[PDB]
Amino acid sequence: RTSGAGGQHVNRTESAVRITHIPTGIVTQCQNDRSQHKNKDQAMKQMKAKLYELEMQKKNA
Amino acid sequence: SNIIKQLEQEQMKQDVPSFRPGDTVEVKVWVVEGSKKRLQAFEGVVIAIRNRGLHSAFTVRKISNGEGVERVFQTHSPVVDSISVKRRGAVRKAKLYYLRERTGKAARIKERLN
Amino acid sequence: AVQQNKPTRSKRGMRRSHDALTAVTSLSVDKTSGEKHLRHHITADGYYRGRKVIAK
Amino acid sequence: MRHRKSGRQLNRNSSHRQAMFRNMAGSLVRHEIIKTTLPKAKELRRVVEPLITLAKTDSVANRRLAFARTRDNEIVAKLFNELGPRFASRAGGYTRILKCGFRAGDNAPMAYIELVDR
Amino acid sequence: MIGLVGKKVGMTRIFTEDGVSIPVTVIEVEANRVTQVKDLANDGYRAIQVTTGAKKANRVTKPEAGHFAKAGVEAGRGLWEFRLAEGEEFTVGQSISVELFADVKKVDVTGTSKGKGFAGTVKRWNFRTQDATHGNSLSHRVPGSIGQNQTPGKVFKGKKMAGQMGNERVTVQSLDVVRVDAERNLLLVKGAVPGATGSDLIVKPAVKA
Amino acid sequence: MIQEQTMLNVADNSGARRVMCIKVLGGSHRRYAGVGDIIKITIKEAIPRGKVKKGDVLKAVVVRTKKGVRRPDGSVIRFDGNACVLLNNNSEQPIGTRIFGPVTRELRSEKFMKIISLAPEVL
RNA sequence: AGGACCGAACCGACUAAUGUUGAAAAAUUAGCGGAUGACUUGUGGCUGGGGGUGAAAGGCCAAUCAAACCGGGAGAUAGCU
RNA sequence: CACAGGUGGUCAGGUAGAGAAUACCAAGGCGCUUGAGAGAACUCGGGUGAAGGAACUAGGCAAAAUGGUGCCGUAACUUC
RNA sequence: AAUUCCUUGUCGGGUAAGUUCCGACCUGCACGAAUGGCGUAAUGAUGGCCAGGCUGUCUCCACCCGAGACUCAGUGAAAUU
RNA sequence: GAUGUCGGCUCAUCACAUCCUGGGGCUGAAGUAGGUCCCAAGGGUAUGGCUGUUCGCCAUUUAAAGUGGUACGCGAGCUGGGUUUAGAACGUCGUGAGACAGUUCGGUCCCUAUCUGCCGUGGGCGCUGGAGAACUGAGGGGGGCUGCUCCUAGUACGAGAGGACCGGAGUGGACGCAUCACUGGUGUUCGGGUUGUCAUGCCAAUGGCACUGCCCGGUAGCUAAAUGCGGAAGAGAUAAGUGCUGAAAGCAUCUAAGCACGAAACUUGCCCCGAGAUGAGUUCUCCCUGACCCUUUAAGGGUCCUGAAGGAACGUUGAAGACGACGACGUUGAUAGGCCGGGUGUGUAAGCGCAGCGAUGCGUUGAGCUAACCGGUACUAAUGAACCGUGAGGCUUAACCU
Ligand SMILES: [K+]
Ligand SMILES: [K+]
Ligand SMILES: [K+]
Ligand SMILES: [K+]
Ligand SMILES: [K+]
Ligand SMILES: [K+]
Ligand SMILES: [K+]
Ligand SMILES: [K+]
Ligand SMILES: [K+]
Ligand SMILES: [K+]
Ligand SMILES: [K+]
Ligand SMILES: [K+]
Ligand SMILES: [K+]
Ligand SMILES: [K+]
Ligand SMILES: [K+]
Ligand SMILES: [K+]
Ligand SMILES: [K+]
Ligand SMILES: [K+]
Ligand SMILES: [K+]
Ligand SMILES: [K+]
Ligand SMILES: [K+]
Ligand SMILES: [K+]
Ligand SMILES: [K+]
Ligand SMILES: [Mg+2]
Ligand SMILES: [Mg+2]
Ligand SMILES: [Mg+2]
Ligand SMILES: [Mg+2]
Ligand SMILES: [Mg+2]
Ligand SMILES: [Mg+2]
Ligand SMILES: [Mg+2]
Ligand SMILES: [Mg+2]
Ligand SMILES: [Mg+2]
Ligand SMILES: [Mg+2]
Ligand SMILES: [Mg+2]
Ligand SMILES: [Mg+2]
Ligand SMILES: [Mg+2]
Ligand SMILES: [Mg+2]
Ligand SMILES: [Mg+2]
Ligand SMILES: [Mg+2]
Ligand SMILES: [Mg+2]
Ligand SMILES: [Mg+2]
Ligand SMILES: [Mg+2]
Ligand SMILES: [Mg+2]
Ligand SMILES: [Mg+2]
Ligand SMILES: [Mg+2]
Ligand SMILES: [Mg+2]
Ligand SMILES: [Mg+2]
Ligand SMILES: [Mg+2]
Ligand SMILES: [Mg+2]
Ligand SMILES: [Mg+2]
Ligand SMILES: [Mg+2]
Ligand SMILES: [Mg+2]
Ligand SMILES: [Mg+2]
Ligand SMILES: [Mg+2]
Ligand SMILES: [Mg+2]
Ligand SMILES: [Mg+2]
Ligand SMILES: [Mg+2]
Ligand SMILES: [Mg+2]
Ligand SMILES: [Mg+2]
Ligand SMILES: [Mg+2]
Ligand SMILES: [Mg+2]
Ligand SMILES: [Mg+2]
Ligand SMILES: [Mg+2]
Ligand SMILES: [Mg+2]
Ligand SMILES: [Mg+2]
Ligand SMILES: [Mg+2]
Ligand SMILES: [Mg+2]
Ligand SMILES: [Mg+2]
Ligand SMILES: [Mg+2]
Ligand SMILES: [Mg+2]
Ligand SMILES: [Mg+2]
Ligand SMILES: [Mg+2]
Ligand SMILES: [Mg+2]
Ligand SMILES: [Mg+2]
Ligand SMILES: [Mg+2]
Ligand SMILES: [Mg+2]
Ligand SMILES: [Mg+2]
Ligand SMILES: [Mg+2]
Ligand SMILES: [Mg+2]
Ligand SMILES: [Mg+2]
Ligand SMILES: [Mg+2]
Ligand SMILES: [Mg+2]
Ligand SMILES: [Mg+2]
Ligand SMILES: [Mg+2]
Ligand SMILES: [Mg+2]
Ligand SMILES: [Mg+2]
Ligand SMILES: [Mg+2]
Ligand SMILES: [Mg+2]
Ligand SMILES: [Mg+2]
Ligand SMILES: [Mg+2]
Repeated sequence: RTSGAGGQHVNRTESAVRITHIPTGIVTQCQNDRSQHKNKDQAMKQMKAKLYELEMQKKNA
Repeated sequence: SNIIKQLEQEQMKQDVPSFRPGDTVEVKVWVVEGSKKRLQAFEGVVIAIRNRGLHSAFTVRKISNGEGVERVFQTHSPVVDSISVKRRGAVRKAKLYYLRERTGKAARIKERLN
Repeated sequence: AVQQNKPTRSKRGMRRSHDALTAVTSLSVDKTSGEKHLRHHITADGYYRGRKVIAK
Repeated sequence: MRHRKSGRQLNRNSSHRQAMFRNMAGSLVRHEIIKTTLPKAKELRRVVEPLITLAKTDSVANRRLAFARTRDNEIVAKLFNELGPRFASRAGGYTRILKCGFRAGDNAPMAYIELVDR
Repeated sequence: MIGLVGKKVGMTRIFTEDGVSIPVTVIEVEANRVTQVKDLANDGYRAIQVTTGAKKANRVTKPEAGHFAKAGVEAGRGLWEFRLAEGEEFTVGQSISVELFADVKKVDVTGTSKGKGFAGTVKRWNFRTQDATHGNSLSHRVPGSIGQNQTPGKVFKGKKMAGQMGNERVTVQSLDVVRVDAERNLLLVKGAVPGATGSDLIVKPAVKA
Repeated sequence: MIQEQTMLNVADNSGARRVMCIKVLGGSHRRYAGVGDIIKITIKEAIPRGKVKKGDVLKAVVVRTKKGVRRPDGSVIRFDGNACVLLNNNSEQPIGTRIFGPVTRELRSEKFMKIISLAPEVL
């Protein structure tokens, strides 16, 4: 369930998504949308971007 | 009843010295270290006496190595070898629990010179 | 909380089946005055067990 | 649980109970028979009979004790001058309770408590 | 094995020479007289009925008096039964003393626990109280929820609720026998046995062992 | 009867002055620790040059309690304060070299014999 | 001296509990704020409804207020129950 | 409502106390229009509590605590 | 930040452990100069955080004192159906 | 013409897709320690930091910190931090009123239980003459957890490092039952100190009120933190699994015939309830052995006489108890009170004497007082009665005496 849950529906629904990459240990989370599917999509995008930036940071170093 | 009183009288010690709350007493008790039984002395002020037959008890308070220690001895216990009154104190209460908040010169007890 | 259905006269009487009073089993008769009294109580004239206990 | 406990609260605080039994003890000494409730009489026994036992031995100390228990010198005087001498030989049980029906106003069980010799 | 009926005299301590205080319960086990012996042929099971103590003749009813008289024994304060084992055999009128427990090491003592009256859930079932402050309204020691919302739609049987506590048969098992004083008719057992002082106790040789 | 959040004094020269019990070790839902029990402590106050520093998390053995210890004959020994001896987190051997104040016979074990030996008095 | 300080009367009403078919259609108990001031209070007067009054909350205007109450248009109208 | 509410002015004893606070009293007036018992759970209003001491909880809510007079002494900062 | 979505931003402090607090940073979703900007002693039944004292708030409840609840006598409701 | 909602709290209950403990197969299983799958639901299955949080991260534990259903269980059980009205502000949008799955500070949680259900406790009748006891056990419920150390044994295994299975003992954690001997709490019913004030004419000594005025101790009882005990062993039948013998199928084959093992699961074993078990069971004992009349003439109704065993009622009461009930006792009596003695607690009463100017001290003095305790004691109250309950107990068929 997401924070600031306004209403019966929001108090009831499991809309917020958190994705953890087990090897990396990095975590992304999205609760912007009212839809678990869109939140999971945005979180997957952010997870891919964070893994990219991790390798980018290593190569820059 | 008579039954329990008999079962207790047969266990009570017959030489317990008279001590009143406020007296300084030395209690020699049996301590056993592995295989050797020796006597260890606890000397301090009697701050409480519970007269209850075989279930009689007394509390002695000493200050050992900078720390206050209280030991509640069962009077008729076979572990208490001996009790001796080294100094008779002049108090007016029966339980000197106020000594627990007093230290040094504030915890002095006048001698009962009578 | 309150009834959803009105209880019946049958149920009322069933509940009141235990509400009956009990009569005094028997009254004692004083040996001296012969007055009847509740057992272990003084009589109206002031006699208990054949002795006048309260003057009037 | 009230296991092995004695005394009746009688729907009163302790000070009220003490005052009531002081007054009622004085009344029983004065009149030698009173009409009260059965519970109150069965407690007045335990208040009053010890006072008569105290009066059996007359001393300034006992008189002062009786005054403290019953703050009235007439009652103290009666206890130590008449009642004590009267009940000298009696071991205990200086009072008797006679159940006497029920009070009209509240159906309270009533009793007469009186000194035995009266 | 058969047991004996006794009375809880009280609790005491035994001081051993090595500085140990054993908490003991003193049970006065007077002579238990056998008033009837039940057998497979007549009763379908093997057992002895025993009485102990004494009773007022004016308080012994004629039906009970006939039973005692048929046994040829004096009236006691009650009758109790003990199931006989395969080897055990007794005769009517025989008296059994506390010496029976001489070599018994552990016993089981059964008595009627002290009565606590109508007890709440906190005392009876060790329920946790709700918060004393922080806003609780008239619910500091109340039970709380007693079931679920519609499934099941009922309170289950055996739900722990407030009610009578105590005044029930309770057995404490595997208590050491500290002393068997035959001449005083006393059994000193280690620990606390159920019931108040002056209550009846059934003492049997320990079953668990 | 030491539990979590209980502040204890220190009976050794390790350099701590006040420690706090953060866990009573040795059992699930174990509530209290008495004399002879090992607890996990945090150092709340330490002397400037001591071996241990404020904020360290280590172990300790409770050596003195106000609740006291009960001897086989029913006697009780009560102290005026709750005091512990700090131990290494792994070896569970004493960190200091001196022991201050009386200790009890309950402490005597093959594990705690160093404390027993270094104690001013074993009551 | 002071829209100064502490604190009763007095005026208020920040917290909790109780009460919630109440002792009470807003209170009680324990605390709480002001307490010579932009203070508080008695008696009498004046402002009237799209009007009053409002250190402003749409607050208050007789237990009634995003337009009082009473009577009338009036049996408004009601594709709704 | 014979309702724990609201209702302006006047009078102002003693002891202690700064006091019209507060405690106990005077003059004076009252015991509050259902009682009697019992002494379970539970609710309310209080008292005390071993060892611990905010671990409670959204939050130290509530409770506990402090509390007077005289004297000593008193920090950052300051519009002094 | 009463403003920042991402976001529990990152770094430092405090804690054994701190989505809160405090000090920085600036990448200000979406600060900004009388619908005022930034400070500010004093003040506040104002919001957040920390410490000492204190404790039944809690570990974990126990006992006691009163008023109900229970029994007896008298009077005698209510919602709902 | 209203099915109250996130989280927490209290209380749970079920599923197994099992987190631990139990049993097994394979292993890239030497041992230790694991992996993976199968069987198994008996018991067990953290406390804190942050946040309204669920979640999550973190600290420190644990044998383990299971996954779920139950209106994402549970507000006529609690809370009210979040959400969700009315006040206010920031950012942003709008010319504005206003608005924001933006944020920020503040903001009323009712219900006396009729029914079912559940926890306890009675009354009635039944069980076939009545009554007092003791049982049996159909059935039902409870309980069932686990760590660490030591021995085996530094043995088996291993190059070493390390390090067992099987079996045995001890001691703990959590949980539960009982109890109060000890250690404590409480102890407004016991004793003492003390402040203000009032009263007892005054002094002396007391009492009242001030939260028990404030305190200090403390009996009984109740009680935990106190201290005893428990989980089992054993048995039966099994799960996964392991097998023996053994053909169909000249071999093979745990299976088809036959036979043996095999787990905290099941049935017992342990504890408690339990014959309304209407299928109302069993055993022991006690009591009642009169006459007459009618009718519709029978398991009929009366009349007189008789009133048993026992019960109830009443009273004194109880470590029994809301009321019932249960227990003890009622003069041939220790049931309650009182009384007597003891104990316990408090701590040296009063009065008197002495010392001191006085406060005060000392002696009489471990004094006085002392609840619920212990041991005794008929002094008081438990009244002779009365009341209910009857008079030999149906039919049929067997067996035996007859
Ligand atoms: K009346
Ligand atoms: K208008
Ligand atoms: K902004
Ligand atoms: K402007
Ligand atoms: K300005
Ligand atoms: K502030
Ligand atoms: K397993
Ligand atoms: K395996
Ligand atoms: K299971
Ligand atoms: K979250
Ligand atoms: K569940
Ligand atoms: K729902
Ligand atoms: K409901
Ligand atoms: K129904
Ligand atoms: K005890
Ligand atoms: K006690
Ligand atoms: K006085
Ligand atoms: K084969
Ligand atoms: K039967
Ligand atoms: K008696
Ligand atoms: K003296
Ligand atoms: K004297
Ligand atoms: K004495
Ligand atoms: Mg919205
Ligand atoms: Mg009725
Ligand atoms: Mg009694
Ligand atoms: Mg009343
Ligand atoms: Mg009871
Ligand atoms: Mg409320
Ligand atoms: Mg409350
Ligand atoms: Mg509900
Ligand atoms: Mg001012
Ligand atoms: Mg006024
Ligand atoms: Mg106002
Ligand atoms: Mg007020
Ligand atoms: Mg001010
Ligand atoms: Mg002021
Ligand atoms: Mg508005
Ligand atoms: Mg109005
Ligand atoms: Mg209009
Ligand atoms: Mg018209
Ligand atoms: Mg119309
Ligand atoms: Mg009135
Ligand atoms: Mg005055
Ligand atoms: Mg006043
Ligand atoms: Mg009460
Ligand atoms: Mg209360
Ligand atoms: Mg308090
Ligand atoms: Mg405490
Ligand atoms: Mg304390
Ligand atoms: Mg502290
Ligand atoms: Mg916290
Ligand atoms: Mg918490
Ligand atoms: Mg507060
Ligand atoms: Mg307070
Ligand atoms: Mg940080
Ligand atoms: Mg900041
Ligand atoms: Mg702005
Ligand atoms: Mg501008
Ligand atoms: Mg401004
Ligand atoms: Mg202001
Ligand atoms: Mg009535
Ligand atoms: Mg409807
Ligand atoms: Mg399975
Ligand atoms: Mg099962
Ligand atoms: Mg089983
Ligand atoms: Mg957590
Ligand atoms: Mg928090
Ligand atoms: Mg679902
Ligand atoms: Mg759930
Ligand atoms: Mg739900
Ligand atoms: Mg809210
Ligand atoms: Mg608004
Ligand atoms: Mg507010
Ligand atoms: Mg509610
Ligand atoms: Mg079961
Ligand atoms: Mg005792
Ligand atoms: Mg005590
Ligand atoms: Mg006290
Ligand atoms: Mg007193
Ligand atoms: Mg005078
Ligand atoms: Mg005087
Ligand atoms: Mg007065
Ligand atoms: Mg008073
Ligand atoms: Mg007064
Ligand atoms: Mg073959
Ligand atoms: Mg096991
Ligand atoms: Mg009952
Ligand atoms: Mg004494
Ligand atoms: Mg005195």
